[PDB]
Amino acid sequence: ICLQKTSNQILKPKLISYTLGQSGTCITDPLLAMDEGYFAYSHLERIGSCSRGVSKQRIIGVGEVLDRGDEVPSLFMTNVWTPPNPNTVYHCSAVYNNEFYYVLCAVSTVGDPILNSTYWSGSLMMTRLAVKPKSNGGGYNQHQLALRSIEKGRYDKVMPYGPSGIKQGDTLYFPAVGFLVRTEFKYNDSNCPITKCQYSKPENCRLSMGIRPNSHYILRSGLLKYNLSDGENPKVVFIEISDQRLSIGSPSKIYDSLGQPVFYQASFSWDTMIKFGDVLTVNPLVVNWRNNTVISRPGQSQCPRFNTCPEICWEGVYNDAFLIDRINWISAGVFLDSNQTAENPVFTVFKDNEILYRAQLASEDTNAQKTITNCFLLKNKIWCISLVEIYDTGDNVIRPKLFAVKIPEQCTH
Amino acid sequence: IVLEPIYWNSSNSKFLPGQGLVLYPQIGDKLDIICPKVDVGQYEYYKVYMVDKDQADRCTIKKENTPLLNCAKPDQDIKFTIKFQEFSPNLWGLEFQKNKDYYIISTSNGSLEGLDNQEGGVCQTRAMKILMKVGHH
Ligand SMILES: *[C@@H]1O[C@H](CO)[C@@H](O)[C@H](O)[C@H]1NC(C)=O
Ligand SMILES: *[C@@H]1O[C@H](CO)[C@@H](O)[C@H](O)[C@H]1NC(C)=O
Ligand SMILES: *[C@@H]1O[C@H](CO)[C@@H](O)[C@H](O)[C@H]1NC(C)=O
Ligand SMILES: *[C@@H]1O[C@H](CO)[C@@H](O)[C@H](O)[C@H]1NC(C)=O
Repeated sequence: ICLQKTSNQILKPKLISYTLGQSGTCITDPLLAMDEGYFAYSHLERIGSCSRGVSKQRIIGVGEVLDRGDEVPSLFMTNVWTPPNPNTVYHCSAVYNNEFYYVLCAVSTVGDPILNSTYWSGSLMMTRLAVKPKSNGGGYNQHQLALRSIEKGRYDKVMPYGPSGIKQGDTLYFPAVGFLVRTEFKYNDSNCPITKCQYSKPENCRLSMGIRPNSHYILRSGLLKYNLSDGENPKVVFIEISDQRLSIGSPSKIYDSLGQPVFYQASFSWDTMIKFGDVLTVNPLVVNWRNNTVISRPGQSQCPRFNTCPEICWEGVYNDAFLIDRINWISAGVFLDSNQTAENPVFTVFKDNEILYRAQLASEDTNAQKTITNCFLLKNKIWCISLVEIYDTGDNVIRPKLFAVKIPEQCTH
Repeated sequence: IVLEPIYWNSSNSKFLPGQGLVLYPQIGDKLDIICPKVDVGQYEYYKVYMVDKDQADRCTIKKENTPLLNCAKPDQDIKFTIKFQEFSPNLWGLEFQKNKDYYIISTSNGSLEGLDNQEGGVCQTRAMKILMKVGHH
């Protein structure tokens, strides 16, 4: 791949057909996962606004990533499941293993568990979907579980929290979050990094570990482990993230790249520079976070793009990054080139201290929000597919777009 | 369109004594609300919130509310930028749609000691409130 910084237009993003409307709807809460030539996908279709429209339909689907015909990858759905009640499924997360995708979701009758954590039951469901369904294949094609046994230690409740995870042999690990009663949280305020921040107070880090400073719970990212060798009803076991560069529990992702897992955590508080790195150990979870000084995301007033000082805030966007060269530590993702607005998605290839090259996906005033990037080989070439929540002013239907971007081998225009 | 920035300070004549500051932003427009750093008079401290109509009418904020501006840094302009659209970095599900009215107030009194006051303040005494009649006119 091109390893040089360049302003040449070497990236050539292609809009690919979506996996799968009616006017005045929003396709929201997206998930895309990819592993071994397959993908998993989810969304919520709402009638009305993206945040508060009536929930019409939840989709959970899987399929294949295939050359569409001109050596450009695209997604071909093979197997779709629709939950009976679109109102009660939240925070799905997907892991592939042995010709099935496993999709772990929260079941809630009290709304989004994040926003009504004290009342949430803690109920979880696991859906298994064959990537290649069979004629009259019944339980092979689609199979449901409620997860009865959940080991969560000190945490009051635990939940999947991010689009996708990994398998190691026949053990699945989903990105997840633990809800810990705030009065039980152990934090040394002397560790809050405020030495370069004249207005920051030692308390800021601890107070910002929950969605409000006096929240009942703090949120701690981590993994939910599910060992398929246990049998037909494995337990699920929470595994907390280490406290190095701790930030509020937020949507995260663990993925395999070039022989090792990598973890990404969204920056939903004051630490607004990209949080990702190689996984040193899965259990206990330790992440060798990059000292990346160039990738950030839009926030609001208190914790806008490029903020590094501890503040009490809960805000941001999930815009993940996918390692494409480990030896040289080069990664790709779609970032929003704005300080405080959800606008202007740009596909970006970067190192810790340098953006190498980039491509604007739309216009400067195009609206965009969550982005989920996965990279892989198609006929010997490195490709990335990015799901981008996106729309332009005046559009009567809001729904994500999929962009395929081949990583250039040469740096020449 | 980028709308004229709104300076959140008690000298601003655009906060009309009866009705506050009324504007008609269109979907796709952008607006900055800025608490200016101290330079003529001393720094004015404010927490500024997006609230519902009743809260605006009554000049009250609730414990559940989170500020959109925390103006407590005398040597730093503090800016909040809004785009009138469905997406944002806001995590509470707050967004903007046509033919709806939105309210921004402060019940702070301008002094450091009154920063966290929950009733009255400049919302009441100076009509430091913004009414955004989105997609109207
Ligand atoms: C999963 O279960 C099998 C069978 O008991 C066991 O050998 C293996 O160590 C487990 N894997 C884990 C815990 O990663
Ligand atoms: C980032 O810097 C810290 C030392 O300040 C170091 O512990 C850590 O390993 C660095 N991360 C990487 C990926 O080099
Ligand atoms: C965005 O924020 C940065 C960092 O605080 C600032 O330097 C820049 O002027 C801001 N405005 C933009 C990108 O328009
Ligand atoms: C805000 O208003 C006061 C008068 O009400 C004025 O003295 C002060 O200078 C203004 N602040 C700035 C920095 O514009």
